[PDB]
Amino acid sequence: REAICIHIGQAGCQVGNACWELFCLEHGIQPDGAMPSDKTIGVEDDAFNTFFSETGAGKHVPRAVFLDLEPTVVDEVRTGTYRQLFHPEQLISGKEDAANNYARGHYTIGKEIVDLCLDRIRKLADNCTGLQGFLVYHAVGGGTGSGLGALLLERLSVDYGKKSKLGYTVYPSPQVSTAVVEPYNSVLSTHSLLEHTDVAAMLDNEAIYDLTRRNLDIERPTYTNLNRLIGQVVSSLTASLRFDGALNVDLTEFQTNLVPYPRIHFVLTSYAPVISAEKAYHEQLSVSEISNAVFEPASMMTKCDPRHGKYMACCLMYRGDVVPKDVNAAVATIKTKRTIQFVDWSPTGFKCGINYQPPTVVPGGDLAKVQRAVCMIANSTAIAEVFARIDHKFDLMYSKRAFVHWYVGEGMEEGEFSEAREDLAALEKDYEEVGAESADMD
Amino acid sequence: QILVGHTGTGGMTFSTFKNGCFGDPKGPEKAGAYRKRVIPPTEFRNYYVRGDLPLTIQQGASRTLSWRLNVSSLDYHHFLPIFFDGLRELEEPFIFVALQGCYDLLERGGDKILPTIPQLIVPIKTALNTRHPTVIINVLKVLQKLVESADFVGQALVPYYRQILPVFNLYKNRNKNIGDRIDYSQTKRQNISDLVNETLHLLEQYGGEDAYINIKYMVPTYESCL
Amino acid sequence: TTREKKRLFMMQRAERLKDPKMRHMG
Amino acid sequence: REIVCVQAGQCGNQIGSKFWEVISDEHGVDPTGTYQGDSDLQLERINVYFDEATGGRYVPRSVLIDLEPGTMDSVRAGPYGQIFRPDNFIFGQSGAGNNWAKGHYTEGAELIDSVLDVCCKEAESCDCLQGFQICHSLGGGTGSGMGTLLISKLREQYPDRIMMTFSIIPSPKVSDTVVEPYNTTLSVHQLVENSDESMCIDNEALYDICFRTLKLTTPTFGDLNHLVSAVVSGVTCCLRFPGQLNSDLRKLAVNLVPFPRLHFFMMGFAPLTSRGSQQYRGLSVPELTQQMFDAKNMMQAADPRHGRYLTASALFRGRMSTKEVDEQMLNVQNKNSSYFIEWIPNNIKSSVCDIPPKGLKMAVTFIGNNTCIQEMFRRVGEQFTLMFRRKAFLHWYTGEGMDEMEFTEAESNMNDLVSEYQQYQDATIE
Amino acid sequence: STIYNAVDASTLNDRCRTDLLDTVAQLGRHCETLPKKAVTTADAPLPSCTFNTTVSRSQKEINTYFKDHKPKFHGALRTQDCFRDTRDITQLSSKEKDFVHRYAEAKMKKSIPREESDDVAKKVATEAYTEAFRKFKGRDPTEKELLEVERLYFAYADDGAVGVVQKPHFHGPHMHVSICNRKYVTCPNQVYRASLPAVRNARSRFPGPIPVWTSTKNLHAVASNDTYRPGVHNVSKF
Ligand SMILES: Nc1nc2c(ncn2[C@@H]2O[C@H](COP(=O)(O)OP(=O)(O)OP(=O)(O)O)[C@@H](O)[C@H]2O)c(=O)[nH]1
Ligand SMILES: Nc1nc2c(ncn2[C@@H]2O[C@H](COP(=O)(O)OP(=O)(O)O)[C@@H](O)[C@H]2O)c(=O)[nH]1
Ligand SMILES: [Mg+2]
Repeated sequence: REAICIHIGQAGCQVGNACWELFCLEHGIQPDGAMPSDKTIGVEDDAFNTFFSETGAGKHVPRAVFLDLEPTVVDEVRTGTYRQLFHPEQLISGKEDAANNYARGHYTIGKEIVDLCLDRIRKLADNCTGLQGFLVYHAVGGGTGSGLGALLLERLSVDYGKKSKLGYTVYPSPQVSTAVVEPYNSVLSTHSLLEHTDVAAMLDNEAIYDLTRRNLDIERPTYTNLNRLIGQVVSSLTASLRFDGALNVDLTEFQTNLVPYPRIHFVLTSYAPVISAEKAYHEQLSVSEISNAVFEPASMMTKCDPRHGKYMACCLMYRGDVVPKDVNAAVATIKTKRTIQFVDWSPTGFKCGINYQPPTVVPGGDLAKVQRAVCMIANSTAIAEVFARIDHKFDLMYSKRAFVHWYVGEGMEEGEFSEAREDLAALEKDYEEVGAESADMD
Repeated sequence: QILVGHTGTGGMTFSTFKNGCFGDPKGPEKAGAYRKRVIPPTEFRNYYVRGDLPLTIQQGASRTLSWRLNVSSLDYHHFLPIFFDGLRELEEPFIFVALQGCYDLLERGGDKILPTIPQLIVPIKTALNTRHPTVIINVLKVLQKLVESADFVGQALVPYYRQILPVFNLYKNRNKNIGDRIDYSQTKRQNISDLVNETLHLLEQYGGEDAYINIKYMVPTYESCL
Repeated sequence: TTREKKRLFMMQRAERLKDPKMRHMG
Repeated sequence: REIVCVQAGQCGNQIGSKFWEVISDEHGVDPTGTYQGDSDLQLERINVYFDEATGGRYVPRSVLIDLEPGTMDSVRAGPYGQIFRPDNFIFGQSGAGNNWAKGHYTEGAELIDSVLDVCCKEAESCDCLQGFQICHSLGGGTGSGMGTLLISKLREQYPDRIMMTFSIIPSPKVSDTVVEPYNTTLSVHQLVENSDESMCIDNEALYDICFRTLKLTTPTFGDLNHLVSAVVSGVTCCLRFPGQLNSDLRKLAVNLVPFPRLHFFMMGFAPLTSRGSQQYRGLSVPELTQQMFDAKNMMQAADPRHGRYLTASALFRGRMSTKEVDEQMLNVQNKNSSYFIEWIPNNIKSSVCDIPPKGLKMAVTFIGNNTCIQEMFRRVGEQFTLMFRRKAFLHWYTGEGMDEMEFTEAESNMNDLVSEYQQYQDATIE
Repeated sequence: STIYNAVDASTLNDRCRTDLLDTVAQLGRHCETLPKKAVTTADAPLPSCTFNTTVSRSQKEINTYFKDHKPKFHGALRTQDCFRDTRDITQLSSKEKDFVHRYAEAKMKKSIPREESDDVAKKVATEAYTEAFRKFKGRDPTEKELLEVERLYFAYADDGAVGVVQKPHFHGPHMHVSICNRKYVTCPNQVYRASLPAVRNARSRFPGPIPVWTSTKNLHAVASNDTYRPGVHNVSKF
């Protein structure tokens, strides 16, 4: 009934600020940790337990750790408005960054900080009675996010064992870029994410920028908008554990329905009613229209086109005032479409969930207030195109050993580049082979 | 087990197929009181191997003991308890020396047996608790010899019946029922129950006026000898 | 009490969804 | 003659809640448990579904089981939830995960002993025990695994009683879960060996009943569960009220099952009509019989017109003449003679009970044994064969511990059941 | 619990136990004899990443009988005919063949001789028609008037006479109404063999106003009105 969030590096901490702002405002916890009596009527009770624990005096504190190597984003949390909400031990900071080197984070610096992190996670896990997974937020483009995220997932996988680990990962966008060494870090990251994650959700900053320009009416967006959209998606997926509904979905049934083979666990994510308040009065938002929206590639939060592949499984989460007959009519209409294709070995392609709590509205937000929403996570062979674009940039740089001396100086064998590139090549070939219809007798 | 097809009772229900307790049907575990138990190590072994006992084994034609000095002059306080401690040995030569020394000391001890009675209760008690038939037979025979050793010895053992008599009740009524057939176990005196009965009778006869009440208190199925 | 709040929420939901137009596009 | 009911999983618990509302209404039991009825005819058979606790109150002989407590908190929050005995709710701490092997082998064996202890305590309290009644879905996880586990244990412990099940199975058109074919195939394999009589319901058939016949504007799962509660409470009516021609569950089984494997039946209930239309047509025995055999009023997607009836049973409730019942059932047998198996001279049993369900002067419930049920199993087996040939999701089941041979055995047993129905479905002129 | 354990632990006598077990065995054998569907098997050339695993996933894992009785009744009514046996329903009728010949003659603008057949039914019908024509009119019928044999349906009476069925009945079940209503599967007015017509599934459409039907290729896929109509081709015998 509980979930623990681990935030690593800059993107993960900044997305964490938006997530905890939303979870506080949705449950009704004030920034000082209290719950006034008049802010609770309207929603049921004990619902906070998934994300908060209360002290004997009734103060609430959240189940999260914030991890960074430079002392800057956490000092902003320490000096901001929510200083008193978090326990000070949860905000852990080192002295210096991994300088865009995966090797520096993994071998030299993260090895010093990792044992404090594991002790804090242990202190959280001891104060639980039905933990059912870890949610991890990080970027693979930077040094500490890649290196410490991989090292921590390996250690977590040894210590806790069967507990589930779900990752939200930001990969380097195909043409917008922020640093030169992004391909090397993303390639070295993918081996750990392949071995040590149960479901991996894909994000691209270029997709959320396109979504905020086309659907919302923002001419000059910034990272807070993207982080608020990600927070809405995670709140939608975890709502099934926290509020009453017609058809609930526990995270293990999600994992059981979405993953056909143990390595084929990379999924695309999309969200339907991303719309501005001025647009909201020109359009109705019925179940079938938002269900039609989640399948258009303009709705995706990853830069991939699902029309170049075949779907294996879809999981549709509906929240708010919806009735099952409308969900069934929508799914039957989607199944009828000719531009949507499923592999012939997956006849029953859909899983449905229905929850009564509508999405919360944040005072400074840009989304409109709406009575219903749908969120989709789907497994498709189209994801192979994202890796192919990362591999072309890696091949271009690696043909001349453009920067390898930095990685080799910090402790890495030159062989690991070739090993990682061959492992990602095998993952691409697996997604090509799994999507081939049927088999021949010869 | 894998459920195989074409074997279930589906659609076949018949009245002829018919097929408040705080404990399991098997009952409580058998916490046996007649089971043998480990014999604690004794100090007789140490005193024999060190060489503090003033005696030797003379081989000759048969095993006997010879004493380097007359036994009327030894300190019975130091020596009489440690020989009683050796009564629970099993393997040779300790058992032979222990029994022979006990018999020799009790035979010609004199009037000095009486002060040492309170100090012999612990070895007697700890030898009988072992639930081993051989040591029980030896202890019973030594007790019979001890009661008749000198004067006033029997009267001193009356307050100590609470430490000796508990084992007596175990083998009081475990004699054999062979009917017409004769018994060959009498020749070597290997019957525990006969020894128990005759020792109880000896304890009553030499005990005085308050012996019967104490023995009846500790052995419920007893009858007065006199 | 939890039961009272759950019953109240369910009753208000039933009151809202009684109108088909509001169920569709409220 | 006492019945014990078992409700498993969310669907089972919800249908059970609606059933106990209908039964409490018919016997005039207040939600506090106090008797407030208005005729002695209600008291003389109250023992059949309720046990009497001291000082007037009655408590219902039912066991509530589920792997996650969400539904139990929902049923305790329901309008009649207070009547249930607190000690009768058994629940675990983690869900079935929609996995048959999880529901049957790992978390099942941990709780099953406490459920068997409660069921034995309830059974040995009855002065004379009638069959058990079980409601569960076959497509779910805890419903399928723990329901079939409990059915096997109760059939071992009470082999001389009746075992009756009502079961909902996934539509090929309106499904909520991807791994439905495996759970359905393993559950049907368990039921065909374990069950004495099994009724099957498609949610699609109940939606077609609601939309075409009842013209409901915004149907909900409560309406679906009311149709199911209506038929289940109707089958037992002759056990607990007087009538001109009494009937019993064992008498139904003896007349309906020609051979022990052919024990899967279709259900229907006749007086269904929308509030706007009801003013235009009065109820009558010809009208109930005509709706009763109309496939629009049957609760499965398979259509009787593609098979033939081996046997059928009709239970009538109400004050009516026996001549009209006999002559109507003869007329239906004569008019549709091609749909009745010819080597049985008369296929229909009738029964008449004096006391109708509340709010209707008369009603009839229909139970039918028809070979068209083979089409449902064939469709599930087809979807299984598409998924099994490619090892689509087997690692979950194998990780729990299942042998693939279990899957091949279950497939073979269902295929033989389909073959047995298929030989009797078609005519043979020779 | 298996059937053998229950039988051995029951209170029945030995003979009843043997009879019950033999009945179960015979039913099992007859089930084995039946036509069936082959049990599915996994494919051979299946790709990789199906036998592979992952570290987290590896950590999660724990590692004869039915005799035939056909009683016959003396003087039972005749329910078969030679003319009925010769005809079939899937092929063109004689009137359709006559129209095809007339259509060809009109198209080619000249008379075309008809093919000659050695069927005994045609010869019998022509003899009966010639006799009737000679009784009605003194002349014998010409070749043109003998074309009427193709347009009519012929049958035998109970005494062996040859006649014509004026108003044929449906070859499926139908109604004859009198002082009482009755259904006849077969009646002497029928021309073709008795058969049970196929019917469309009642639950073909979606439970709603949306236009979704079941597919014609398999039992689970769906279809709509895009470029074809799926509702008209859902008819099947079983
Ligand atoms: N969506 C989103 N992306 C971000 C955010 N912050 C950084 N990124 C992206 O993530 C990549 C940079 O990764 P960082 O998180 O800065 O790397 P790091 O974890 O700080 O690693 P070090 O630089 O060694 O400390 C770039 O592609 C940025 O565009 C954020 O708040 N939201
Ligand atoms: N008729 C009916 N069907 C239900 C109900 N609840 C769930 N279902 C259906 O049952 C299937 C889900 O099975 P479920 O009961 O969740 O399995 P469980 O998790 O083992 O209890 C889906 O097809 C649901 O639509 C209910 O109250 N009534
Ligand atoms: Mg940084």
